Amino acid sequence: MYTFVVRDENSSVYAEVSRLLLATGQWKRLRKDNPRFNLMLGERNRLPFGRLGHEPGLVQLVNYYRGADKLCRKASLVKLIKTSPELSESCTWFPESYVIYPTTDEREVFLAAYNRGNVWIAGILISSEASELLDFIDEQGQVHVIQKYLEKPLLLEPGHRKFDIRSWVLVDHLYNIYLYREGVLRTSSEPYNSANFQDKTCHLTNHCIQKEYSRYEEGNEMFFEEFNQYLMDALNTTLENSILLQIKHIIRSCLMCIEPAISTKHLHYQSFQLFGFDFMVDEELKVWLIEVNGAPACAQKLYAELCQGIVDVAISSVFPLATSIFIKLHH
Amino acid sequence: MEVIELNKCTSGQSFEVILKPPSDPSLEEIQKKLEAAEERRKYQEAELLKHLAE
Amino acid sequence: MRECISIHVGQAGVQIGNACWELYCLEHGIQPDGQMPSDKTIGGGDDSFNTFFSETGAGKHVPRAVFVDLEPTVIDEVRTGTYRQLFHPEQLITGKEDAANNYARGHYTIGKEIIDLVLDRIRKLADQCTGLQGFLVFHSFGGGTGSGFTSLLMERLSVDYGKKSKLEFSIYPAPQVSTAVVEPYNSILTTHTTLEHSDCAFMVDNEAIYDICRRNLDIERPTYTNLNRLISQIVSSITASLRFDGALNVDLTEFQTNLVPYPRIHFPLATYAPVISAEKAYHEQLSVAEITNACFEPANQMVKCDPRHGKYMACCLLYRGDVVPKDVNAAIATIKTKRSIQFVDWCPTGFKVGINYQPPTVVPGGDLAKVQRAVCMLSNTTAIAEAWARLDHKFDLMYAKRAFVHWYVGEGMEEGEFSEAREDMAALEKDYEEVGVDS
Amino acid sequence: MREIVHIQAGQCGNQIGAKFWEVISDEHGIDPTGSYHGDSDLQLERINVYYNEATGNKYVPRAILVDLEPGTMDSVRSGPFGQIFRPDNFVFGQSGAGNNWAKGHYTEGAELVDSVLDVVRKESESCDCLQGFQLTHSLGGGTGSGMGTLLISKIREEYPDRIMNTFSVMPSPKVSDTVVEPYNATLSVHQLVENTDETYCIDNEALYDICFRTLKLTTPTYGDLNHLVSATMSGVTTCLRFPGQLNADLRKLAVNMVPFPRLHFFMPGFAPLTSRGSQQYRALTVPELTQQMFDSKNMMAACDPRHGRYLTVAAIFRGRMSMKEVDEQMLNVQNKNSSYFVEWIPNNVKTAVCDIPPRGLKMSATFIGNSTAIQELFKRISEQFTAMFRRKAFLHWYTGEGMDEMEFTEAESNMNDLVSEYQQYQDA
Ligand SMILES: CC[C@]1(O)C[C@@H]2CN(CCc3c([nH]c4cc(F)ccc34)[C@@](C(=O)OC)(c3cc4c(cc3OC)N(C)[C@H]3[C@@](O)(C(=O)OC)[C@H](OC(C)=O)[C@]5(CC)C=CCN6CC[C@]43[C@@H]65)C2)C1
Ligand SMILES: Nc1nc2c(ncn2[C@@H]2O[C@H](COP(=O)(O)OP(=O)(O)OP(=O)(O)O)[C@@H](O)[C@H]2O)c(=O)[nH]1
Ligand SMILES: Nc1nc2c(ncn2[C@@H]2O[C@H](COP(=O)(O)OP(=O)(O)O)[C@@H](O)[C@H]2O)c(=O)[nH]1
Ligand SMILES: [Ca+2]
Ligand SMILES: [Mg+2]
Repeated sequence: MYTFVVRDENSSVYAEVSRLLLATGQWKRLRKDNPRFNLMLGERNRLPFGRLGHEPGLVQLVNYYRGADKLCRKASLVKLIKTSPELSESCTWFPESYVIYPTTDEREVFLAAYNRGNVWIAGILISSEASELLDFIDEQGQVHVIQKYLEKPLLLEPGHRKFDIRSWVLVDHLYNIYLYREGVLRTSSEPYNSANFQDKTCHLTNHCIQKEYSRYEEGNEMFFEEFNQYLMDALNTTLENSILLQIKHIIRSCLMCIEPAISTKHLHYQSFQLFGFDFMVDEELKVWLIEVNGAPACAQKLYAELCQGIVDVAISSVFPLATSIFIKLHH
Repeated sequence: MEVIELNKCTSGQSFEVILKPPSDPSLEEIQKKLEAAEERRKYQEAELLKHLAE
Repeated sequence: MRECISIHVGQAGVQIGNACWELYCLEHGIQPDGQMPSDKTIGGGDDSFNTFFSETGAGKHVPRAVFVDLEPTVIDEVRTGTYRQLFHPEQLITGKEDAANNYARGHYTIGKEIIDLVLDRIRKLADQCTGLQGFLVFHSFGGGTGSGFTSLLMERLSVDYGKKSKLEFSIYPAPQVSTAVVEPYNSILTTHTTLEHSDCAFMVDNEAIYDICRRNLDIERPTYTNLNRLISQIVSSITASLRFDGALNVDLTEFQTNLVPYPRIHFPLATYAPVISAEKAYHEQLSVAEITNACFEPANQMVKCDPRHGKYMACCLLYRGDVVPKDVNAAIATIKTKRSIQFVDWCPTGFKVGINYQPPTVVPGGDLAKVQRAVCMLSNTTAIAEAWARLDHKFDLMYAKRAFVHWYVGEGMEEGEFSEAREDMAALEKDYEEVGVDS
Repeated sequence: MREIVHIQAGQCGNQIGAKFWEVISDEHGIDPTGSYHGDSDLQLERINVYYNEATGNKYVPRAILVDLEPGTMDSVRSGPFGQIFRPDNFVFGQSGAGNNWAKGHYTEGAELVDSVLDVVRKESESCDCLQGFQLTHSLGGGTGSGMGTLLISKIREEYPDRIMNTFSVMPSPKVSDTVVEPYNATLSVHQLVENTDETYCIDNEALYDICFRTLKLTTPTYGDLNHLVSATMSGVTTCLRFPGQLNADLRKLAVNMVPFPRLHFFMPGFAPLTSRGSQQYRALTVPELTQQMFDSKNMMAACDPRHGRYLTVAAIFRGRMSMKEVDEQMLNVQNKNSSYFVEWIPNNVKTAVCDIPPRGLKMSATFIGNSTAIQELFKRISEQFTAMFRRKAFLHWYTGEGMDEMEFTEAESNMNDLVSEYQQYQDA
């Protein structure tokens, strides 16, 4: 018997986790505020990390890496890459970015390299000449980031449409880095708009701003067997060679960079965590990193499989019970 | 990086190493506090002895 | 030379005190009867070890110590135990019945009936002091005396000795060895009252001591004598500088200045290594690199917490044994790239360092092996507020139902003083978060 | 010396009291003549909690024996350890109380009470540091019930700041057939709810089941019941009678067990259970000690723990055993059944280990639970009370001693409040 508490009721991912765990007869769910748990599926905000690992008789495990927010917040991710020897301008896979404050930022250093086919991006806002962009961030009041917009994206056919790629990476207590073998492209219903972009829907490929304007994919989700079969026929390659190798090298580099600050090797509690990484494949088949999501949701087709893998890789490995969907990124 | 203020005895050494620069109550009020408390208690006890005499 | 007076309050302060004074005696070559062959100033002197001992014409070196428990069981052990000649009776002060793990009963009820006799016996010690500098107060948070009398004595000492410094050695409550479920109540209560009267507090979570004893000393179920011998070493490390020739931390005001830029954030984290079982069949001795690195491992801290997720304001390395500066900086160089050691902008990233060539003194028979070099780090990190958060959470759970509150009120304390103390701790936790807000 | 003044009143009270005394006397090595003959300095260290000393180095139980009638006193004087009690400490009358609470509280016992109090005040004026009082009595009768609680009200008024502790034996129709016992228990519980700091609920329903069911004793006697009752009393007083950290005096114990002043009614428990005369063949393992002593079949109040939540808990282990394994086993209990301990009293289970095992065991465990499930005990008595009182049946045995119905309505109310009060903190 193991126990666990649930402290984020709006997590599709961990609803299924606790569902599976319960569905095993070896796990009981406790009152959220009962201290005597083994597993905290913790809140999203101000998770009480300092309260974990002080219950004798209990090995405690939580589903977030404290500190991992540095990698999953847009203002921070930029600061993490720039100000970190392991990435730095040593970096070829992250669009040019700067942090900016709505009047230690870079609104002035931003104009500098701006003197040069300049398109950038900010609830978001894209443009070609600054002013309006800087003006926008001055409208709202939360810190904002201004990365170069990727003018020549890779466009799917039929349709001439833009897409991004979401990969889910699980990191267990040992700091194994696991890449779920199934990924998704979040496509676009309407064809990419070379000239003129300040409209959206066809540029911004976010699932929400597209189940609200949409044909070729159910829900706008293209999985890998089809994107690979497409790459073979139109580009004469594989997803592996062309894209996945750069993705793995981007995941592995990011998480090893922060491993000294968030590892729980010799800590009095352990962490695992599920990350959603978002990528952009451009015209020349060069991968670019967009965002890292600290609380990913899944895709409906794949919940079953990713959520049993989490239970097996991340939870049953630490509390064992009474041929793998993942790719361990070997560092 | 920079070793400052090095001092040596025959018992050991002392020094600084910097790697980067930056960038009341009174005995009066105490008695009023305590007495008020032993007050609050002597009354509670006497409330008890009074109920016990009923 | 300026004298320092120790004040051991409650069972924990008293039993910890006893172990410190035994370690102290071993270190300065003072025998169980105050005789010290190595002092050649017979009848007195002003050597560095006279900050903690005063001198008798017949040749006695007697602690500048006062022990005070509200019942006799524990201090009786000192009156009868092996070091009974070392203290004179006037400084072992015991009472009739105790504070029943009730803060309010130690502060208000029974305290009042003893504060004056204790202040008396204390001033007797100040009078035989050429230039008294302050007080070292040893106590638990969790019992009635150690929390509630200690906070009363503090307020009196501040009134009676404004110019003076007061450091604490404070035993933080841990379920594995606690004897009362109200300890979070007594702990918030006495921290709130004492915050403004203590200049620098060294908190020791019995939880941390306990695991160090299991993990590194192979002790099945550590007792108070295991815990207290280890505490005697950490404590001896922090006070080595006042009893020996040196130029770092040479008087109590310097612990303030070196460790505490903010008066309320005066709770520096202690970290000690190496702790080796004396039962280990030969030991591969640790290097300056190895021991200095150990200092940034949570499992070596007197309080479990993660200083990666906070900022630093100060940091002291206290070495004992065979250490030369080149090694220390070589060591600091490596770890500076391996670890996450971010200070607060308004402070420089640096370490004060103290080396005492005499290796750590081992209590004969104890559980600690004799190592050729040792180190105590005193870092003022914000990660120590973890320990405040969990103690405050325990308080809230009980206090929202008023559970046990009637015991303190029954002693004349008002319900409201509970929320006052907790309100302070809420401020204190915000203070801590402001300072370490960055990433 | 933190002394305890022991008072035993009535038949039941005097019979479980005399049996408590012979058992701890053994544990401490005193023979029926009061002479120490033990083989350990541990037996004499805290001896003065329950004994006085005199010349000859003899020990005399700090105990006072009260009944409204003269038997039992005779029975006890001519019992095994009969001769150790100070003779002037036998205080008895002649009338009896006829199982009538009002006779004990108001009429018969009124006449006798001051003579009890002069021996109490005598014994108290002779104490370095009086912790308080411990009384043994039954609630179903007249003397221990009515006069027992009268004495508690007097003693509290003279010693308003000492601790009042009772071992209160509760009545059950499985063991006795007096129709008015539910009256005498509800009038007593009202008193205990107001005037004691700790009451161990020794339930004759639970003692009967343990003896009949568990121990296979098909014609149980009071001596059988009292065998379980003195193992428990020995158990729950270990921490007061030998050296230790946990719960070593009555105030220490109360601050740990009693989160709200009225919820001071405790479920004792014990393991292994054993028939008087039961040859014991193998010790229990530390894990058997533990699962068993939290078992409902081992409780001395007839209540279901899984029907409530534990507020506080004290566990006492006795015999040579491993601290590490006790601690591991106490932790597993709380971790495996953790919803049964209120989450709003963190770490509400305190554990002590004493090395000296009780008589005849190599290893035992004693449990003291303050569980909201004890409301089941008060509901059982209240239901028996209500069935009679709604027709005012048998009231004339009481109104004829001067009592008024209203006094019944008030007891019934204060005990129904005690139940609803446990229910409150069981939901929360
Ligand atoms: C520890 C102290 C005691 O010794 C414990 C008891 C009672 N006592 C005196 C001894 C005695 C017993 N029996 C007697 C019959 C006589 F003529 C004279 C004396 C006795 C008991 C015994 O040894 O029985 C073999 C004895 C007695 C009783 C009992 C079990 C029991 O032992 C297993 N029940 C559980 C009770 C009973 O009501 C029921 O089932 O419903 C719950 C009984 O009804 C039935 C069976 O039909 C019974 C039987 C007379 C009916 C009328 C009045 N009730 C009061 C007690 C109860 C009776 C031992 C105190
Ligand atoms: N490490 C260690 N902790 C101790 C020791 N003695 C007491 N403590 C701590 O103190 C807590 C109990 O309260 P105490 O400070 O001992 O109270 P007291 O000194 O007995 O005085 P009272 O208020 O009368 O109980 C325990 O939870 C322990 O954590 C000791 O010798 N070593
Ligand atoms: N366990 C136990 N219960 C007893 C004993 N003697 C009496 N009782 C209980 O006490 C009740 C009768 O109380 P009683 O002795 O008449 O009270 P008294 O008149 O004040 O002495 C019965 O219901 C019994 O259950 C005993 O030796 N052991
Ligand atoms: Ca000298
Ligand atoms: Mg004490």
